[PDB]
Amino acid sequence: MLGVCYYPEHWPKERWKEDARRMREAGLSHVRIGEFAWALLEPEPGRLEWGWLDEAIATLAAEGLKVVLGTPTATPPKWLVDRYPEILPVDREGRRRRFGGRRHYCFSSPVYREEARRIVTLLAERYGGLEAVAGFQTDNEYGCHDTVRCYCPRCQEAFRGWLEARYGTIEALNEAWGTAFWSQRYRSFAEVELPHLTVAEPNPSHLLDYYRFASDQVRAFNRLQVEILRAHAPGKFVTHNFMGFFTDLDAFALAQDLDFASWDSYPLGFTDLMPLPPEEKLRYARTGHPDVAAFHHDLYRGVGRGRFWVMEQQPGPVNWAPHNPSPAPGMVRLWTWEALAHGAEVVSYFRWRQAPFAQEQMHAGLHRPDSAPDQGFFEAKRVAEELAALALPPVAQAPVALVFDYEAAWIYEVQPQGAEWSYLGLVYLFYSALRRLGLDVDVVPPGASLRGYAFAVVPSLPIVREEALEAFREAEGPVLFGPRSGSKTETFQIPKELPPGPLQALLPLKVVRVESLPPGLLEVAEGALGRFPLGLWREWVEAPLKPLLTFQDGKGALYREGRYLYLAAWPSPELAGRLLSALAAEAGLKVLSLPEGLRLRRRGTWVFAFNYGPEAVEAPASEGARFLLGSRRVGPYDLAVWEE
Amino acid sequence: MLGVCYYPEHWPKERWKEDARRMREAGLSHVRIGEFAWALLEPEPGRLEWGWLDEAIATLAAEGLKVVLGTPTATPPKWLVDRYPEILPVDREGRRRRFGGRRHYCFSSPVYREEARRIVTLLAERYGGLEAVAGFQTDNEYGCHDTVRCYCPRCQEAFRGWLEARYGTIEALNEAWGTAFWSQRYRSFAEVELPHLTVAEPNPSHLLDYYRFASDQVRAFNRLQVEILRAHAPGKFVTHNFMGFFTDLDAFALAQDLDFASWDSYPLGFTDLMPLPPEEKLRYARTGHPDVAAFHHDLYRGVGRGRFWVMEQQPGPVNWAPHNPSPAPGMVRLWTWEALAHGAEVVSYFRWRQAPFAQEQMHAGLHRPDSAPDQGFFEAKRVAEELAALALPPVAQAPVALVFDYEAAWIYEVQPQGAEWSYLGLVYLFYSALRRLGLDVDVVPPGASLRGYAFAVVPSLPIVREEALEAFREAEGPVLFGPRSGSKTETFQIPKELPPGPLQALLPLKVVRVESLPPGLLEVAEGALGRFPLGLWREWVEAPLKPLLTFQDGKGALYREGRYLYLAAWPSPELAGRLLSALAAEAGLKVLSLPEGLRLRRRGTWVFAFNYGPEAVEAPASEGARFLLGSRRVGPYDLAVWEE
Amino acid sequence: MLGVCYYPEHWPKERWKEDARRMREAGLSHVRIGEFAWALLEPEPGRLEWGWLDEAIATLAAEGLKVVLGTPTATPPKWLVDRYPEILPVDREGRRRRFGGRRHYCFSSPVYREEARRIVTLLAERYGGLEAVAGFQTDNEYGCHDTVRCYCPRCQEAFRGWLEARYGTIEALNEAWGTAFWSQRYRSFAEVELPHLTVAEPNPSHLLDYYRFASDQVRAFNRLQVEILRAHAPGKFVTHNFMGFFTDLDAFALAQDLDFASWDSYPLGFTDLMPLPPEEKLRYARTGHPDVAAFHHDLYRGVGRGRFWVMEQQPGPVNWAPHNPSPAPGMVRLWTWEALAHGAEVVSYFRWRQAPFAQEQMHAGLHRPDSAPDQGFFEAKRVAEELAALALPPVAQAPVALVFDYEAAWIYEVQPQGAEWSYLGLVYLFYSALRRLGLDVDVVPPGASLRGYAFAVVPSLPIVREEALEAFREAEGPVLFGPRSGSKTETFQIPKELPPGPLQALLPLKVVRVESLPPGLLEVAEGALGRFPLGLWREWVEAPLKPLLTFQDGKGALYREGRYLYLAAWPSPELAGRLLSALAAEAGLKVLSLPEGLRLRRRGTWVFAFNYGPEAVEAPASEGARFLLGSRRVGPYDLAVWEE
Ligand SMILES: OC[C@H]1O[C@H](O)[C@H](O)[C@@H](O)[C@H]1O
Ligand SMILES: OC[C@H]1O[C@H](O)[C@H](O)[C@@H](O)[C@H]1O
Ligand SMILES: OC[C@H]1O[C@H](O)[C@H](O)[C@@H](O)[C@H]1O
Ligand SMILES: [Cl-]
Ligand SMILES: [Cl-]
Ligand SMILES: [Cl-]
Ligand SMILES: [Zn+2]
Ligand SMILES: [Zn+2]
Ligand SMILES: [Zn+2]
Repeated sequence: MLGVCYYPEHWPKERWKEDARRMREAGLSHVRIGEFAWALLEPEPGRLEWGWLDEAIATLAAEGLKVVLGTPTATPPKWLVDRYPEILPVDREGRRRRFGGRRHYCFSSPVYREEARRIVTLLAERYGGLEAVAGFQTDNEYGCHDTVRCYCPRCQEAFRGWLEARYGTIEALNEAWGTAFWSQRYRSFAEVELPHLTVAEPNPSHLLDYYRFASDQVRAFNRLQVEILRAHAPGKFVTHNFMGFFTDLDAFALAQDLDFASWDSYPLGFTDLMPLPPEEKLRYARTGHPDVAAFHHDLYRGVGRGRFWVMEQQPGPVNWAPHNPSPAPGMVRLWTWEALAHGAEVVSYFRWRQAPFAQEQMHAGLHRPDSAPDQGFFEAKRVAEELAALALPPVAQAPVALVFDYEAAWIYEVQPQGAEWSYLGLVYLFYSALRRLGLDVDVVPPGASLRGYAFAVVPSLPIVREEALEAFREAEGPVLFGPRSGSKTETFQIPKELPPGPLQALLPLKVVRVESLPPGLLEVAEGALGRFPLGLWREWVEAPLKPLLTFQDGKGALYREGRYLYLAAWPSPELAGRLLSALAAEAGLKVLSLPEGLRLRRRGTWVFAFNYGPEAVEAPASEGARFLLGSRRVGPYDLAVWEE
Repeated sequence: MLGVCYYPEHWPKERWKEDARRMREAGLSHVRIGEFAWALLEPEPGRLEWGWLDEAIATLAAEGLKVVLGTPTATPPKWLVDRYPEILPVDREGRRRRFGGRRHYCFSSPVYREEARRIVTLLAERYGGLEAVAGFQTDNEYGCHDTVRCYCPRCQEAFRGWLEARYGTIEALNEAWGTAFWSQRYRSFAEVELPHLTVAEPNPSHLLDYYRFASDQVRAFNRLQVEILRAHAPGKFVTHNFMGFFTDLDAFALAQDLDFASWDSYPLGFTDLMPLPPEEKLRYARTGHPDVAAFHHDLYRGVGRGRFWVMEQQPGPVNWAPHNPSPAPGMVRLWTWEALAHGAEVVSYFRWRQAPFAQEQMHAGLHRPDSAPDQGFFEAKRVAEELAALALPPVAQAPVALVFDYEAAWIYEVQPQGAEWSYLGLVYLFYSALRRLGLDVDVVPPGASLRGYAFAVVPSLPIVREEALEAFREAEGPVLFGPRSGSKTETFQIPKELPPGPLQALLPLKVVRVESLPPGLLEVAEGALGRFPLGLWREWVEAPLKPLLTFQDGKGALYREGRYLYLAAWPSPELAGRLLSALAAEAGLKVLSLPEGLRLRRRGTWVFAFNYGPEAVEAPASEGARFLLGSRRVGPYDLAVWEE
Repeated sequence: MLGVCYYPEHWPKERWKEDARRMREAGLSHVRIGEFAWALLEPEPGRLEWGWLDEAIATLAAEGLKVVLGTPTATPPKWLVDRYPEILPVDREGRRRRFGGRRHYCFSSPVYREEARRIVTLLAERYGGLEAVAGFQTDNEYGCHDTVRCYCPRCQEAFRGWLEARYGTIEALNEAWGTAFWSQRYRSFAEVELPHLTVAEPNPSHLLDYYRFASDQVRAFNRLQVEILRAHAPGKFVTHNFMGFFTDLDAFALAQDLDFASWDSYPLGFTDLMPLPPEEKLRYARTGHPDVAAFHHDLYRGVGRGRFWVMEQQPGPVNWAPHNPSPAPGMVRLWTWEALAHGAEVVSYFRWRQAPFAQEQMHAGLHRPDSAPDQGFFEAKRVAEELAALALPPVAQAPVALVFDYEAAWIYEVQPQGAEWSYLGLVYLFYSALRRLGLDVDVVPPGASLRGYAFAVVPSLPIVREEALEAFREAEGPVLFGPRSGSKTETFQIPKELPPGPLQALLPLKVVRVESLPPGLLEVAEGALGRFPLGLWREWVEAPLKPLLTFQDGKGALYREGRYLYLAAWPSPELAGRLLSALAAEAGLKVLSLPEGLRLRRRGTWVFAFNYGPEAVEAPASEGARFLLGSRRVGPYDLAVWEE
């Protein structure tokens, strides 16, 4: 199913009927509206004007379109901000932000909590029972513009309450943080402040708990809205639109209070911001890196416990990246089918028509400002026509699972120890390695069952809790643990047994020292798998095990015991590919050496081939395969679907 | 005529007579003093000490030197600052600046407005009628050190008043800014704040009006002083010293209240700061890029409605650039003759003698700190001797006009959409293209008559007002419009007809999409003019017109209809040169393919050839040409003047 | 003698006896403790708990270990900070810092002065007479984390008092600073503020006095503690641990109140932060640049009037650099013997055991967190065993002296005039030049006698006082003055006679102009010494002297008159090496062209050869030389000691 993000409040009411009609002709079935309409729903404090919203919903409903309503807490009215100044967030620098853009509010502000409660309850009671309404989107991209973590007075006092609940006694906190160090000892929770603007570096345990707290604050803010929607809008789904490459917010945790996860895909923008090699940045400027959208579809399908939507899909050039190219001809269609192949229930485009005013006037839509259809429109219409004839098989369990963890991201954010150490970069590297082997991937959280997977990859899991350990023990196939795994306790301390901590119950090895190396410093690690120049991060492993790969000084780089493997160094794409290929073979999985721009994704017995260009490539379809869409020869920015 | 900037207050009174005498022997006729002497004119609040200033003026007058007095509002006394703390400006970060340097005052401060009024009136009444005084310079470089835009309380309230005058009703402002977007809607002007420190990006219309307002504040501050000088100092000219590569202040607008424009040329400093290719940064380290001074002489001659002075001319190394080389031997003379060739009425050097103390102790002067003459002195004296024998012909209208616009600069500053998009860079690129063809240029504002020009170039004019449109319609020769021209309405919105907006009355084409591309991403645009790899910025043009240049995907890069041309992509120096050359030929203009370091400028029937080095070059003088200065073979850092 | 930094308060009391015992078995004789224990010594305001400290000292004393006690003023308890908020420092940006790390206090705070006085007096009275205590370390690394210079209210008022003492009358200050410039004139000391956040650049004289003041504040704070230790702890030495590449604090001045200087060596961390050529950054990642530790041993031996300790020695990877490699096998031993060869009385390692919690949990120690001995332990034990059999000859005067000056650093920090101008970089360049010639170096301050030196090098001495001049006049061998020497008066003004100012009494030459050039801009300076492409900085010298090296334009680059030489340009390593080699030969000193990774240092008749790798090299030992340690063939990361 296809949808679109619409803003009735940006156009003359006369255009509404025409818009709704063309949305239906285009083949769209869902429409999202209202997330930025607070100032229009309540221009004056207490004076509610539902007139236009009732009409807009009515207009869309008349064309048989399902409405997705978003609560408007992302952008509170200027009068509300002026009334309660405490609502405005304070950056890490200590400066109070201002009205003028969006997301100018703090998750700790108790006043904003009540203001949100009020408007959401009103909205929920009024439209909660409508048949035209299919569900809601809470707020809009929690955390965008670095807003998950706030540094105002409200946060400091809220942080103390959080800490007391977690530790009970200030004594437990002192021990956990190791406050004897640098005379940081606290006499009471009242003495603890936010971990910012400290002389020298702040305490890692202190900073991590702050990150945990910040994320929890967002979930609490969201939970409030979900409770209201469940009480006054029964039967209507509730979701939230997560972002690409964003870890400040624990999406796994927050999604527990949702019916399914949704996310906003802008491949070109993410790619322009990614530090890719020179050649790739140019090659994928108009397509996005081949795995940029796919990684997130897999992640969010996992975050949504198997269900997710692409609430916002790029339909043309955006406005916020340093460089904003136009998607190449056919990419909007490719991204759409890709999302669907990865299991997206709905792919909704942002937005229906390009706005001629304000901040995002340069952000394209399915239509230009003069209402003429833009390139994205024709591509979406095409997908609608193709989809009508192609009911999709169900999404099956992928052969490989990738264990992703938000907490891990916070830990490495707090203590990189190596300037080039990157959690997302490490995760992405393993992901692309699997993808280049033609393998489908399921992203899951620590503790989730690995039952049924041929093998699993854990880019890095610094903290290994009992639940996670159990899931690993019950694993039916091999599990590869990345560097720094099990290197921290829950309180951000080095395990008494040293890394890999709890994992030592599975692997008889100890990391006695780690190194972060300057770029360019490489040393070959070699063995039966091959020869691999490696750098950036290296660990000294003490173990009775014969390493599978050894550096020139004789130190091991990769170890294995039973079904468990441990990588003691930052992997290169080459090593990741060969190691993963070897595991796939051992598991009886067939693999393909896909060319640089080709990607595959299965759905049932069907196989989708997406060509990110710039030249045509042949789809590795079995002989006699029956093509449902496209042909064996896949042109650039094009695709193919067949029965394998 | 030649002059110099002098600081009597920096030297023992005994040196004054000797200085005045040597200024006359050197051949100087004008001397500027007093812009930084407030603390010396009023060391105690209310206690005026004109003793030294009366004597200094007397001393200079005795040698027959014309005095140019500058009002001292650029640097208010520490006691005045301590009295009225509101005077101190606040940076974009929200921090209050302090005394210690200069320009530490806000243009909005109503108190400073009165303090300025007072000191200027006193100064004007006392010296306004003196025969020794030829005129005044108001303040000193408005905006230096990013001081045009202030973010204190005074600015916020002053901005509201400005907005109400411009829009009348808050309704008109909401519509203009499109405040429905992100619930930015305002109930009254009282709710509008300064467009800074907002979460996410501020509204472009909001930010643009703030820039318009900031510039207007400076003009108002200046207008006050001009009114006083016109009332108490009749017959005495009034000017201001503008800066190189500075657009925060609308020089065209402010200069309307002046008799002529003046500017401060420091080629070496501007060049070290310019992002030039590696080879050029080294080649022109001691000379300045060949067009750095020339572009500004042309710009300011236009800003001054045909009249301008170089109030400050670099005579040796400066102190403020990351790298401060010495001008190569002969460059001070070259820069001086160049300024004169471009029509400068007076070329005044900063400064007479290098100060041995304070911030600019490393800034050279015509004399070293021990009073011995420095290299600049001999070069200036030489120009004086040469000039005495060479009365100059009048400045004629250039064959080509370049339409420059400060408002355009603000728009692109507010919305670059592409990280490498640069208004000054685009302007400079077209300028150097014309200059390398040996063509003289006149810089004019939008709306100014293009009557008499062979053809005109408009690097980019986002907003096209009726007056500008009219000037284009009445154009006698071709007009080339650069990318993004006519892409915005006065309220920073996309024209209903889409770009190029009003220009569509002249060119039947529409820009339906634009792209900003990462550096290195190039695609050949080809046609009869040649083959040109282009990047950075590209536009999709919908039109019945057959493009003159076409990209590999078939999209047009350059269009023409009648006398109007439109460039839909960022030009390379190669394209700019060939396109401009083709236009010159069509207009019957003769062109020359000047070598990299050679530049020409005419004055009457005379032609000046300036060689920026590093090696000698031949001046392309017609046969039998009569040389007034130099020879056909122009050594590096040297020049030639002949009758063509 | 060898020692270690220990933190009893970080481990269970049960481990104390075992630790003390193993410290003795390892061969250690000194142990430092207590610098970060304030919060443990006084958890409650007024409640002193010396229990654990008495026991720890007792435990260490029982093994026959000498205790080095550090006063705990570096990290004041959170309750003390909460009580007196004024204690917290304010950064240059104007932001108040917070508790959470360390060094969160201001040197100006009069309240903290008394709090320090109290705790230090208590500590001194209680342990001052113990036989187990050998001495004290005041605070801990004054200035770490840019804390020497503070910008709070206390500093502003303290700065005024300082200024009045130095100048007497505001008139003398106005003249010294040249406040006539930009109307900076002051009516009284009360009007002078801190030189920060000024519009445009602050006055150099103003900023320099602030730097002088800031350093003096630290010495005063330290002097207080020294007075207390001399009164209540007679016979016990007093020292302080200075840092590498840190000039904010005048170590020469402060060390006058100490018995000897101490410093903290972390070669890997300093090197990763040094801007070395690509090849060297990789080659020395695990060893540190060959001269990084040595330069500081020489500097601090000089700062300590001939006596110094390495209070903290890197024993493994650290946690604070962008990249933290492990020292290569044998480097801890090499660094230890190197320090001893340079005269270090004691080499104390930081730290005994790696902490499993807090900020430096990734900072290695002699033991891992599980108490197992780490690589550094075995290397230190080896040095202990080797040292026992090798009593060392006394340190003799080096053949060459290098004149280092902290004030010079402040001047160039205030006025680089060239972006790449670097005082430490210039000093280091001359130092490495001498070191590559196999020459030993003594670092001394201006004014110190140069009697006995073959020749001396003065990288740069902007201000030349009478004492310094006298020392130069009495020099027995040649003295080489680097660029910008004698270019400033004590009040940061250009000497009336122009640079090199007072040095013109020794050299008949004047610097009439200087240039700072962009990187890549090079010009050959040539003469009998060779041909040298030079750049970055160049001076125009007016003199009757025939330059020894001349640029292509005929301007001199190097001059000499009698025993005095003057370099008018930034030297390349090649020029520094040849110039220094020529001077050594003339002085009858023998020199060696040591390979890139080899370094030598003598002690008595012994010669130490340190090989920084990566490959083996031959020690240039005279024939028949008797080796005390190692062999003629020195493996990488290894060393040799022999009788020459
Ligand atoms: O591409 C820009 C988009 O970024 C987010 O997805 C946001 O939710 C949208 O409202 C829009 O601003
Ligand atoms: O080159 C430095 C100069 O910069 C501006 O031109 C200013 O007006 C002068 O006073 C001087 O500071
Ligand atoms: O290597 C890190 C070290 O830095 C300084 O030397 C400090 O005095 C030590 O306490 C430790 O923090
Ligand atoms: Cl829309
Ligand atoms: Cl002067
Ligand atoms: Cl320890
Ligand atoms: Zn807040
Ligand atoms: Zn202001
Ligand atoms: Zn302070």
